[PDB]
Amino acid sequence: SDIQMTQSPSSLSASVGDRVTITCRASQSVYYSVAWYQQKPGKAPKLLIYSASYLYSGVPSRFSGSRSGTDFTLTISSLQPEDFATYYCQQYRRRPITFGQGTKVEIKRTVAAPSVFIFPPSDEQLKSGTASVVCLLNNFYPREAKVQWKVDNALQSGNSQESVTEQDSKDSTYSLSSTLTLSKADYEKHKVYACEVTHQGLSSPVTKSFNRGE
Amino acid sequence: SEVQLVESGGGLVQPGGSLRLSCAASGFSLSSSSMHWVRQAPGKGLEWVASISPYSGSTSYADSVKGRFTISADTSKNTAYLQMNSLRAEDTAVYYCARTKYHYKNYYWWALDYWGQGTLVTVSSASTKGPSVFPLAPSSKSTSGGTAALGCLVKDYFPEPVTVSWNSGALTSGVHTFPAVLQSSGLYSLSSVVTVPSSSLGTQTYICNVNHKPSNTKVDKKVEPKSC
RNA sequence: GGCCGCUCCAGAAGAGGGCCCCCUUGCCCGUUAUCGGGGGCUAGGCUCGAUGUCGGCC
Ligand SMILES: *[C@@H](C)[C@@H](O)CCCOCCOC(=O)CCCC
Repeated sequence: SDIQMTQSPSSLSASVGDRVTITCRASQSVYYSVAWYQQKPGKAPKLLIYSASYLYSGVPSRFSGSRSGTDFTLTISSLQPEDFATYYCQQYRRRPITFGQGTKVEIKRTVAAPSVFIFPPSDEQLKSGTASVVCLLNNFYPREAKVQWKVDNALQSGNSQESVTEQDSKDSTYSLSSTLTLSKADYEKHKVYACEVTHQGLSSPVTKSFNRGE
Repeated sequence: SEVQLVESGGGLVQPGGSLRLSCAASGFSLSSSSMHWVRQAPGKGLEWVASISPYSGSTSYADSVKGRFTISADTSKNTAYLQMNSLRAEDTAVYYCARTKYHYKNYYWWALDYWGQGTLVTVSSASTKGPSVFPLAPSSKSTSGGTAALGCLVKDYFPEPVTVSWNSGALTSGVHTFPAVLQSSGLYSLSSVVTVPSSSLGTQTYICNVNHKPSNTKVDKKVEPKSC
């Protein structure tokens, strides 16, 4: 019977200088056997805190940890630019050791609506037998957005995939692709291909669409 | 700065296959440590795999690798190993080797205090295949505030990675190359896009340069607007 | 009614075992290894013990 570690929120946005708190709940008591790790993209985790609140050697003192029952918190007292990263908690009260799923600390900026573009499949692709329809959401903030595909006004489900960039290194926005993949046969069964986008930066949902052929 | 862990042995294997990972340690003795393997599937969290105490030979394993994976250590080489048999697609991950320092004054092992750089393990039955590259063309319809969007759809390659540049690296501003998605076919796909001034479309040439080292492919695709 | 027992029956019977919580390991302890103390539960299901509503002897 393992002990689960549940981290919330999955991500949060903050600015340099903010006080940041990250929380993790053990499914049952782990006494005081919790560690916190920092991981940057493409890099190995580093130990920050062990035994709930003890700083590991060399870790800056703006990092601290505390416990309230099964709730464990990592606090960064004044967030520095090198602190944008993902943070993981882990218990070692009982084997097997288990990790929380992580909290990504991201850069806060002003709201930015996406610019939306839709791309029909190329004739090259159609000749090969497939039809990818691409909808682009460019340079928006915050990350949350809802992308809906409609084919002849019928809402699509299960036949699309999304991909989202990491925060731009220059302007801190996100960009996102949603790709609707039909067979050539299915794509020719319909006329209107529409991508509908909801985002905080938009007063009402934006729809880009095209008519097959035209 | 003296503690180092150097993983090797990762690679691409078919389901059912085997790999041996190595973790070469310096700056400390393996017999004064607990050595671990922890893996991280693409875009996911950390999953403990196996631990070993080279001093005692004691080992432990995640339930889902028991019988398949064997962790071992050669103290004469200060190296730990993970022998991985009966590999499957869900084992695809970066595998990190990590250390817990032994403290004779303590009474149990504590946290994972140092982690190596990681080695990538990919388990797939897919065959190596270069991408098909299709244009994402701008049309006169879709000009938003003096800005056009165009791109390249880089579809059905294996494995990772592909690199994409634009105009042989002369075009970098406004470029977004999205993370690849693993399609249900077992092949990868991604798009790279760029926004440019719409007035430029007649007098500028936009080419995406797609490189896929595993297939030794370099493909240049001119992306131009469709008219009428 | 006595004595000797637990082979059988009874649950009237309490330890083992198992789960949870507190104390930053906190008398002493601690397998290259997570303890100890305290608290909250679990009973007739296994082991051991005890008992008689049981068995044997007189
Ligand atoms: C043994 C000392 C302990 O069980 C007695 C305490 C009374 O609580 C209920 C009985 O405990 C059990 O359930 C034991 C089950 C073992 C198979």
